[PDB]
Amino acid sequence: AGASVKVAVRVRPFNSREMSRDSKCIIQMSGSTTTIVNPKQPKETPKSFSFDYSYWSHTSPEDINYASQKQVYRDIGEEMLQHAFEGYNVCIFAYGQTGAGKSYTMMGKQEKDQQGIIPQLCEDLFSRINDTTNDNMSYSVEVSYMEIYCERVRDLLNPKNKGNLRVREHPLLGPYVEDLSKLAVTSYNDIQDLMDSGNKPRTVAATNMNETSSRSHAVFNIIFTQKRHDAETNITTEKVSKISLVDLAGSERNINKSLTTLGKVISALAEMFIPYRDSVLTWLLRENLGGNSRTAMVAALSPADINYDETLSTLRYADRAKQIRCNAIINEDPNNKLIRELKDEVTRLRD
Ligand SMILES: Nc1ncnc2c1ncn2[C@@H]1O[C@H](COP(=O)(O)OP(=O)(O)O)[C@@H](O)[C@H]1O
Ligand SMILES: [Mg+2]
Repeated sequence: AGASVKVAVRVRPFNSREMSRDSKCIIQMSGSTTTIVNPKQPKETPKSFSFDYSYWSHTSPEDINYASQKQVYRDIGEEMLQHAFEGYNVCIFAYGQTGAGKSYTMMGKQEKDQQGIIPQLCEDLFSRINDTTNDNMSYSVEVSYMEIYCERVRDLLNPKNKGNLRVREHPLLGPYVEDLSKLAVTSYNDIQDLMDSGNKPRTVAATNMNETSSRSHAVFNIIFTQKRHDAETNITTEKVSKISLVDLAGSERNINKSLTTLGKVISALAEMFIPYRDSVLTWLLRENLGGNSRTAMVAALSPADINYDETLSTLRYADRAKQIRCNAIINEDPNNKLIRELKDEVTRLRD
């Protein structure tokens, strides 16, 4: 019995498509509880689901029960960031139907407080670092941003590179992306400009009217290194935590082989031969799924009757995701133990 995957769901206002079809609301929330009415058989018992958070954002932020970008960051964003500081690897991944709110949640709009989890976590990470007053604490921050489209990886921080970059198994340390930019960053503004250009490099699709393809997964990785200098011994100990921030492809379903595999993975872990390597995504995230990571899912939900089956499917995946156990441990520099002895050895040797 370790820790389980945190699972939040979030329902947005009607979008243009839903208003055009005079869509009604079939989603209701109450504390941590989400209820969905079948608008096709309005005579069926509604189905209810209980999560770590049921966020009601169906209205406007002028309203009091509207779950804001700040609230959702502060509930799971901060929690995972604090765990990164404790020396744990963390993952949040946005799951749901095209249009349901995944990229609003993870990225936001950046116009006014519309900033999503990723930009907030980068403001908070850098904000905490520069508030440090222990001089024996110094810090390193390395970012990777990639797209998986149709099982082929691209580098969003290095667009000129057209590499279909190869997903390799390290024979000892597990999977990595060969020759993927790892860029040292020392300012929030600096990391802003990179996930800015990163986003602009995403595969665009005439099908989404030349908006970002709904079939592309966006993985934003920070390698966070904490350096503690000891004067007495002049050893520096390092904490290394990897933060994985994920904006999945559209859940509705060769080139979806990534997303269908995620399902089968989530489902295997829930009832507990795991097909981590049947797809690039489940492979690269083998560890964040049932391994050495603290992981949260934020499922986006359409409020609209027209999306009932997709929106029901998201809820049943969310609810299965709630039964996954993570075996996360603290990044432990063996040198802390070393420092404990050799310092004590010197002081008792001054009786
Ligand atoms: N909680 C929310 N508050 C306001 N607008 C939202 C919310 N969630 C989604 N939207 C809007 O819904 C639309 C869908 O974009 P998005 O949901 O990010 O796509 P996807 O779900 O495919 O990632 C956008 O216009 C976005 O601004
Ligand atoms: Mg999106």
